[PDB]
Amino acid sequence: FDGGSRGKGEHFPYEQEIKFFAKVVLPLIDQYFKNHRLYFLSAASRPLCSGGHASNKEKEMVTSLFCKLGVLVRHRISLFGNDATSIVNCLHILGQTLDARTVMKTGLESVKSALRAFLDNAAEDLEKTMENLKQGQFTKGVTQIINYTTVALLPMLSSLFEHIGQHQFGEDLILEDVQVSCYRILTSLYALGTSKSIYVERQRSALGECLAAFAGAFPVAFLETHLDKHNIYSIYNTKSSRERAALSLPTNVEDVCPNIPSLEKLMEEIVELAESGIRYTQMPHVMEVILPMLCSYMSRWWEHGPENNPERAEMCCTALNSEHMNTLLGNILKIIYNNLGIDEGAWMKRLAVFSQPIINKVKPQLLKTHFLPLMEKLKKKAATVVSEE
Amino acid sequence: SQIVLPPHLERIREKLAENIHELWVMNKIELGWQYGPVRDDNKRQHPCLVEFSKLPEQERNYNLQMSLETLKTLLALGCHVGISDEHAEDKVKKMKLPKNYQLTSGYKPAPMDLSFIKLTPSQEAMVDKLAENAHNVWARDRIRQGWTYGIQQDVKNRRNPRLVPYTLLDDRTKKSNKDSLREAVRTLLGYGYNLEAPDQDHAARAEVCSGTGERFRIFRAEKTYAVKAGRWYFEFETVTAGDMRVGWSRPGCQPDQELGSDERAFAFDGFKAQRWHQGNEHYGRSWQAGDVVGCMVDMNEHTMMFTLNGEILLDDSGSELAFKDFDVGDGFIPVCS
Ligand SMILES: Nc1ncnc2c1ncn2[C@@H]1O[C@H](COP(=O)(O)OP(=O)(O)OP(=O)(O)O)[C@@H](O)[C@H]1O
Repeated sequence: FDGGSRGKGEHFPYEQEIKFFAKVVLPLIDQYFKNHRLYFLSAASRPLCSGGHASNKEKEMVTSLFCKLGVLVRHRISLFGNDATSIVNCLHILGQTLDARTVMKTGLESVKSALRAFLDNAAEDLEKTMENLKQGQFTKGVTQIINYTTVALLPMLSSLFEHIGQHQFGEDLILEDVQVSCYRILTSLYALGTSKSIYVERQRSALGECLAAFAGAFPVAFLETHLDKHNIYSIYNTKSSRERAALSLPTNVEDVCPNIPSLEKLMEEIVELAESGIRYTQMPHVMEVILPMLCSYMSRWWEHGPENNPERAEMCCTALNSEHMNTLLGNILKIIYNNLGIDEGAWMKRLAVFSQPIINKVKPQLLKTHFLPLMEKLKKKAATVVSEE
Repeated sequence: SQIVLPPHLERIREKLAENIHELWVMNKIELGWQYGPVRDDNKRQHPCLVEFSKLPEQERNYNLQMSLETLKTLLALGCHVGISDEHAEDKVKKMKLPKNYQLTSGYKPAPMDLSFIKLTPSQEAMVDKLAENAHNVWARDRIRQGWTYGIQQDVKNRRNPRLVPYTLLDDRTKKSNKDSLREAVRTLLGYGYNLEAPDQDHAARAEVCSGTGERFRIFRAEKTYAVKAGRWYFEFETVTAGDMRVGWSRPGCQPDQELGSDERAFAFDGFKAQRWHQGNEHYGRSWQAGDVVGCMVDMNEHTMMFTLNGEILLDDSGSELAFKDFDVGDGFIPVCS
């Protein structure tokens, strides 16, 4: 039908069959997977000890289904009769039901290549979105690819990154050639969150929530590059030197990630803007883009921090500390304190839901006289309509 | 006997068995056995150093039957029998060995470079099962001969400490025969005729055959200590982690019935993170070894609460009450299963 769309005949011969597909096959897939979240997760790995083993064959078939339906949703939103919402809901559910350890540990090579091709095509799709949007600021193929990107590309990558992060599965999934695409997506999303346009004004939220999921999903501390070489899992160590020369790799972390700043630099602009106390409406980009990295970054790499493991110290992948926390989260607190008086906003609700586990992470002896000010300030600001928790 | 032996195996094993015998004589003479016409085991003297044809026919029989039981056991394990490639019989790499590692005669000690092939852990477990089976066969042979287990080795009384289960078997002997079997099955792999072993997956009912017919024992206080008013507390320490339930019981609880299965007990299952009263629901989390569960009953508000290491357990909702409302009845006493 993509071929015959340019043809004069617009009467699709199997419209009945494609409507049966959309109305029946996809929703029954949805209900089955939603009734059975965990059966696919139960592969004798201890979840559902009563049984419910999902075979390895079943799981690569699930992965192939996911990849092929992603191929269907590629640039076909117009052909879909508004069912793209159902498409992306099934995208979610198959995302949560994915099992990356088992699928990568044992898998068929065509499914392997299909998943890698899917992630590469998604990455280059958002890349060409980047390129066209930034080269052209004048106002229908371009707007069609843009709204396709906003509607489908961001939610699917967000769902994949989220299930990866909340499982801690997917680290072995991102082992080779996934990381080049992941750096491309990182540079691209950072450029979206840095640039200003009516489009990014429309999706304030999407580009501020995708980065948080990407940080949690991604297993390499790109912020702390000083000890990144010394992580054995690093692709820099993996690629030897001959494979660098064969591939198109800059062989340097600073060369391959020049746009993203250092962790100390993010921290120092966070401190500067907190002490400045500017209104939310001069430069919302920072507390909607950098802050998700703070929350998600630190949430992901606590246990990978050297502090938790005195054994294997300074050869951990990151460098995290309770003193970092007492600095950065207090910085968040000062930001929310000084900006409660100006323009309020639901972005603080979004930050609260993101940082809900962070208060659990912080010790009770670190709650006292630190978060109690938050309680007394929130009840003192009864004049302000905003309430938290 | 019930398994049949395939044609590829039947015409390739003669070579496999002679290869295994050659490797056996080679690693023994390398670990230090020399040649001698006179037969002596303490003086490491082997009258059977000759080839399989000049080898004693009984020992050649032992070699054939050991490779039989090897491949037959491999098939019985569920091996997906299939042809891999004739490429290894086409091309094989013989190494050049220095005289120090060489033997006195001109035999080729290492026909194949054993190093480059690495054995999968799933494959490794099956070689462990092969060692288990061989040890059991030897043990039953000893039992047929009349040998029995003893703490001390004595041939006169036919006592052998080695007649123990392989898990209980001594580390040195078990690793020695384990590495010899490594070598045998691994050169079997190295001839390129690698049998396609089954994908090792574990899923089982997992030993419900517990000792005796008892599934649980219930410990309770005397019926005379039943409380009908006030606020009461006691602690329950879990030395281990497993199927244990703690809570409050009515004076009519039945010793043979599980706590909470009926209306006469209110219990908390920490093995499944469940609360039990006329059925099971989801409540709290699971304990570990050494965890202490505090049991709390309030008879004038008819409420029950539980703690794990001090913190109060929660229901599916935010409620802190394990059981919201119940009648006083004849009272309650501490109970644990
Ligand atoms: N005739 C044999 N020659 C060598 N090994 C044998 C023989 N018969 C069986 N085996 C295998 O080797 C093991 C011991 O054989 P071997 O004659 O080398 O004894 P050992 O290790 O020196 O000690 P032990 O005196 O305790 O038998 C047996 O348990 C069996 O697995």
